[PDB]
Amino acid sequence: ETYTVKLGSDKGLLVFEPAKLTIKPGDTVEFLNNKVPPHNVVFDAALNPAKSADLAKSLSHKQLLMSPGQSTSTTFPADAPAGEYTFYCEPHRGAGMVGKITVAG
Amino acid sequence: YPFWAQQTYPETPREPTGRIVCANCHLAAKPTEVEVPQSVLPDTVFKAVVKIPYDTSVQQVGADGSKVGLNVGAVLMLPEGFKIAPEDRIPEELKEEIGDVYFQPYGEDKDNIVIVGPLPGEQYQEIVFPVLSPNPANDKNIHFGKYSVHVGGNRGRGQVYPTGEKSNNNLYSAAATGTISKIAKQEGEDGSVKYLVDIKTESGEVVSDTIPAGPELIVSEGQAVTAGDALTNNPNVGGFGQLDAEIVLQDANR
Ligand code: HEC
Ligand SMILES: [Cu+2]
Repeated sequence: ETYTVKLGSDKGLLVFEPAKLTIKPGDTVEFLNNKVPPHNVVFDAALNPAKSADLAKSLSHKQLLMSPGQSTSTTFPADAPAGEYTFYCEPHRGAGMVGKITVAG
Repeated sequence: YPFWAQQTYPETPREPTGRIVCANCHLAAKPTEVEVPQSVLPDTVFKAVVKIPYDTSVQQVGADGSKVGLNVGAVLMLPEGFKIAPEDRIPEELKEEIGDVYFQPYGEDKDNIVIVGPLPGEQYQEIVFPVLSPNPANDKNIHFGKYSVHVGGNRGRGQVYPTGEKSNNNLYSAAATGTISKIAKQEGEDGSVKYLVDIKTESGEVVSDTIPAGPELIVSEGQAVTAGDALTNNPNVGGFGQLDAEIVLQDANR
């Protein structure tokens, strides 16, 4: 469901904790721009079982989220089996700001 | 973006030529302004206001080919000792002027260099940087004297990535002399794949440059073309500018 991904663990570092969110087929989780911004995430049409963006595209977000203290949400279909729908913090892509949504299956 | 400049020039944003690394990739040149108070007293907050104007009606090619408005960013270089003012010292009148921007230091060590961006330009053509003035009594190396303040102000997309690849906000020159034997705009997903070939009749060789979505052609089939000639218009409607101001850290007495 709509859970919060604190894009750079607010009083911690520029990371995606707890990195492996094992969500369910749908989960309207949000990406939250807490500090050192912005954080937008494209979706892995590269790193995952169903690396098929067309499934929704909304899945793969992007373009500088200048939301000082606010979040954006990414919903799935119900037709989401064994999926590691990995997400990208674009201007940070590598500094441990990468996450792997794991829809059970 | 400022962030690439941070990632690969932490101690050389003002190249020894006096030019700022933004120029390296944001190639076009457009004006940037900066007003700064004539003088300031130790340990007081003041505002270095920077302007990065441009005809707002213009539009630029986005990364995907569609056309969209521009965003803005900047680098402000202060002397050592000077630094972003903390929140408690920013009064409310100044606080509303800054909106809700987030100044980052260029590097944790470089407190005196302060960046911002990308942010929409419609909202932030002008930017107000709070700055706490230092105190010689509590800082021996700092003194009551004139001081320079350089600035860089960008608008719109640049032409080259840190890897050296071109972006689709730039001129695609020919990589060949020759005649053009075939052309075809095709549609892919976000935007057109432009396709073409050149016959280097001189060297008896064929090549197939490729042009991304967003630009639009000058040349046609069967036209003689020279190496390095402009195949497309230049779609860059943004650019980069820089200037400096002087500031007098002033003794309370005279
Ligand atoms: C080595 C590369 C490089 C450097 C250095 C660089 N930029 Fe950029 N910049 C680019 C490119 C390429 C883009 C286009 C990115 C894209 O496709 O969205 C861009 C885009 C931007 C944008 C967003 C424009 C928009 O509308 O989307 C701003 C603002 C910007 N740069 C500011 C700056 C400032 C200020 C600095 C440095 C203090 C800087 N840049 C340095 C390459 C650079
Ligand atoms: Cu981030």
